[PDB]
Amino acid sequence: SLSTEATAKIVSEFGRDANDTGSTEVQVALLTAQINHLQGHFAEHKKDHHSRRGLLRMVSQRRKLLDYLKRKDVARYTQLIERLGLRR
Amino acid sequence: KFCRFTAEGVQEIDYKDIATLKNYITESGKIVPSRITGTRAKYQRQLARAIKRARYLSLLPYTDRHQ
Amino acid sequence: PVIKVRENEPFDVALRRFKRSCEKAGVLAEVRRREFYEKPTTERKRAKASAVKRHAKKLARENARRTRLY
Amino acid sequence: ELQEKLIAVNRVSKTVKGGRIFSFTALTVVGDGNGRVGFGYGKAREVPAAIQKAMEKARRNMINVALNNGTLQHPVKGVHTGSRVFMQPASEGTGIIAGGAMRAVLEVAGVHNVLAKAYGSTNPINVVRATIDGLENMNSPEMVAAKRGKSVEEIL
Amino acid sequence: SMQDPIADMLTRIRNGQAANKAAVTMPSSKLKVAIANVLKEEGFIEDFKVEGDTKPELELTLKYFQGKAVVESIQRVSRPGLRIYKRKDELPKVMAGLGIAVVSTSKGVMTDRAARQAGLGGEIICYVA
Amino acid sequence: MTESFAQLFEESLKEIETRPGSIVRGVVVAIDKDVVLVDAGLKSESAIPAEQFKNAQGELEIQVGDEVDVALDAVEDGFGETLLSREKAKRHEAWITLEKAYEDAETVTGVINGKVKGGFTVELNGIRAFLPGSLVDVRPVRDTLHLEGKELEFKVIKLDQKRNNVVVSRRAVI
Amino acid sequence: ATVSMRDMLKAGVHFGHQTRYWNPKMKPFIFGARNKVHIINLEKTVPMFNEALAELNKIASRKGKILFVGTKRAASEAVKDAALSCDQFFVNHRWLGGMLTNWKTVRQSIKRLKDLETQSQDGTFDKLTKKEALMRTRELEKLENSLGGIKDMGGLPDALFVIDADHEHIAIKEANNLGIPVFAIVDTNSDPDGVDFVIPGNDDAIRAVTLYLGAVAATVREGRSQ
RNA sequence: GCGGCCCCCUGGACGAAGACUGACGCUCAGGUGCGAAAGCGUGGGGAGCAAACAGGAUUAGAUACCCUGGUAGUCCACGCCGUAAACGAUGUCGACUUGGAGGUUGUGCCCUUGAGGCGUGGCUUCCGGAGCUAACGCGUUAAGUCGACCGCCUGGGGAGUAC
RNA sequence: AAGGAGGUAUUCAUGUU
Ligand SMILES: [Mg+2]
Ligand SMILES: [Mg+2]
Ligand SMILES: [Mg+2]
Ligand SMILES: [Mg+2]
Ligand SMILES: [Mg+2]
Ligand SMILES: [Mg+2]
Ligand SMILES: [Mg+2]
Ligand SMILES: [Mg+2]
Ligand SMILES: [Mg+2]
Ligand SMILES: [Mg+2]
Ligand SMILES: [Mg+2]
Ligand SMILES: [Mg+2]
Ligand SMILES: [Mg+2]
Repeated sequence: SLSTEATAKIVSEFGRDANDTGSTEVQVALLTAQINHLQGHFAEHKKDHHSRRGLLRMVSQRRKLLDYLKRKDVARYTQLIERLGLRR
Repeated sequence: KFCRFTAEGVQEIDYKDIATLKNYITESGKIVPSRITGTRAKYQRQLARAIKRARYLSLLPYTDRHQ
Repeated sequence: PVIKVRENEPFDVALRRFKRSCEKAGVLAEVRRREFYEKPTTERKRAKASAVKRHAKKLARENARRTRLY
Repeated sequence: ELQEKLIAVNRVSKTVKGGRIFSFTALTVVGDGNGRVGFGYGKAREVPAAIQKAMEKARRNMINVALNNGTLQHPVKGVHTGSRVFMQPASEGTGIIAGGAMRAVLEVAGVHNVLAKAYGSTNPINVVRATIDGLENMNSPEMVAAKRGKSVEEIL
Repeated sequence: SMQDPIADMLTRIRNGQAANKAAVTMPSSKLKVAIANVLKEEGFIEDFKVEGDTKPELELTLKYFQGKAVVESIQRVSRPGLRIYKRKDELPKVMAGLGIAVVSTSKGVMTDRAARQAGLGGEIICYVA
Repeated sequence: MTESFAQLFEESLKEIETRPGSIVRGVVVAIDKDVVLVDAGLKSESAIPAEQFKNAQGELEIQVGDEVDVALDAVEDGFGETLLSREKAKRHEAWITLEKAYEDAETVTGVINGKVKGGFTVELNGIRAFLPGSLVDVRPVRDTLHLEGKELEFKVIKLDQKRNNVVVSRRAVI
Repeated sequence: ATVSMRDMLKAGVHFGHQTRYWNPKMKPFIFGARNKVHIINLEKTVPMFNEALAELNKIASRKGKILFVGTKRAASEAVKDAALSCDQFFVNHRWLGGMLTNWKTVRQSIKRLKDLETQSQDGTFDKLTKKEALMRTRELEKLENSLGGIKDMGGLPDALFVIDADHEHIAIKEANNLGIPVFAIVDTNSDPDGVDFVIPGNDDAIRAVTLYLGAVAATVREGRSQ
């Protein structure tokens, strides 16, 4: 998964204090970081379906979170996806 | 009965501690069952791993025949 | 089973000890079980049936010591 | 005063080494035409003995039905095994509109006007059990008002 | 997922009566409180109360007369998969008036007798016999 | 003054003792040829077989109304019975007597059964001990047959109470 | 007469069965557990015992026949003594499945026993060659042992008082089938469903059964004295 | 479906106390992905086993069971295939309803007196109550009482066949 | 392979061997 230091770094970057770990932007950033991380793994190990399933769960959860954020506050949604560099 | 590991607060069995494993292997060199020894399951699995590692490092015999 | 003949022990006693060592190591059961290939499904089915009947006998005994027959 | 009725008599068999043994079973219903009804099932070697035993058994084990002027208090549903029965109160003069087993049980229990229908299996034994069960699980204004702590006028 | 809290409430009532429980408890809502008030005024439950500031819990103390449960049958009629609305003329008669249907009219929740007297229709929450 | 059963039962619970193996007194309610009804007063007047109350001559010294002492095994058995044993109390008394014999070098007579793990063994009135094989007898003729199974009045050399064994000896007297 | 918490607790009424055999139906009458043994809450025993005693008093005043049923090896002689010295009937050996429901059969057996008794006090055991006479005597002995306490009831009893409801579950079902009220001493491992007058309490100790039978017999004797 | 041991990369579950977001949830036609064994294509590898095949027997016959050999295949890499008594013959999610004996994996307290006692969560096997069921049986892991959505059934055969 | 005993099975020390 993601190391403790990386998680704390992302929380500091995206949350409005050290202790806000549940906010939607923080969750999406953590999911995006992990998803980008695993691309090397699934570029070398191409028959690891049991892990690719967890990867797809991560992608889908990020989709649901982005949809909620977009429908709840468009400004945060645009800022977040522009910072993270995600299409739609 | 009397799983001898829980009563002594054993955290991990050591493949280096041969004498203990010598108590839990039979004469032929096979692992004695937990149903015989009264060992708890978790320590039984640890014991099996440790005995296999000791066999690999030639501190215990796979069988009696080879040596 | 590597039996050493001890001093003053007769041959009958040595042979009895060797027989008991072999029976305790269970060599012949292993050989008879490895004489022919048995499918994984057959192995699993036999194991499950043995467990079921052993458990049933234990439960029957426990019930018997609860209900008198006379 | 007890009206009695035989609903069905069947010839059952029991294969033995020496051959078949045929015995006769009789289902009967008895009632006082004024709110009490029971059913009995009797088994014998012959029809007269079977009906006699069933009549005695039904004369015992009667139960009480809360009848309102020869009609039911309210629609009732009953079920026993694969037989489901629906009974509805009807205005005076319609008579008893029901199938054979329900017809017998209601006529002997004293219901004079009722709309009925059996769904599922119409096997007489289970139909009789279901309709008797439905007639028993029927509550009248007196008992419902007593149970809910109200007056009958309060319940209307 | 819990998608019919009213049906859950009726189910708890039914199961508590079948299990001879003195009282049953459930999460509270104002619709549940209205239904419990209707049941109490019609004499189907012995009492209700609400305990809690932020997460209210509705407690109903159930009623038994001759050992037997008072509520003989209670079935949700309008449900999320099929809402039922009835004009004042077509309001149902449960057990030919011996029981009561809980109807949600435009002036609050009431029995079918009260709605028919007030000349109102509405949604049919449940039947109670 | 509705004295609560809670506090009354608490008084009762401090009045008695309830643990497996505990040596507890009892009142002998009735005596029969087959069993003896005793009452320690827990859940049921238990019954104990007759031979547990018989001496070497097989005599029932116990009478009705006597207060005896038996070891409760279980307060209940699934059959609504308190289970009591007199032989357990006998073993308790015998081991306390062996303790006193160790203290006072009292010569107790018991059958030195035969060879033990570390020598010979002895058994006396429900107790068991071991004596080193070098201590077979005082005048050790080449015949060891009379060393096992016969009466010896020995003093308790030691006792490993946890092991349920003692150490007998051909002591100064023997 | 009157029993009290002190006497009940002295006799050992409060000890029920182990916790692994209890009845959830019996849960309400259970106080707590101590060393894996249930403790029966005597605060419920005392008023229930008194109400059952009052109803038995009323039936005895209304000349009701009382059937004392207790068939454990621990209460046979106690129940025989209580029903003898209370002018009522008893069963203290195996309960014959169908004593009440198959009364007709029981009554025919009663008649057979009475005929054997007439043969006994008639000089009949003389023409037979001493071995048919011995067989007849032994048959009379067995019939007396089996139906000794119920050879005068004549018809069905008006109430049953049963020790160890679970051991006598058949009698309870017969009484409920025939509409005969049942007053039952119920342990913690028994079902109080078929009982009409529950008296929670230990049903295994001779002291407790002696207490119950003495109180019930005193109440019945006083009710018939009237 | 997964079984020696070790390393590297990696998915999920559960518990303790606390903080955070604030309904973000459930189901899902079409769609996509994974999917035992056999099988197919290309390239290796091939000890044992072994369809087909060869021979020897048994039998009235023996295109089989048995014996002696034995090729594809089983193994690896990359693709295809898309089915099984793929079964708990029991769609997914949520709430409520008496108990007992265990197994495994966490965690709290009391004297841990010494492998103890008293709790509290996860998963899991058996027995059994009410209830349900045509019955067999299921029974807090329901086939009980209900709510949401999705898949199917409409006599046997012809037929899961033809087009 | 046959027969007996104990149990759901061992605590029964170590020592001895
Ligand atoms: Mg995670
Ligand atoms: Mg019948
Ligand atoms: Mg049909
Ligand atoms: Mg699809
Ligand atoms: Mg393949
Ligand atoms: Mg290939
Ligand atoms: Mg090839
Ligand atoms: Mg071949
Ligand atoms: Mg298929
Ligand atoms: Mg299928
Ligand atoms: Mg899904
Ligand atoms: Mg079951
Ligand atoms: Mg096709």
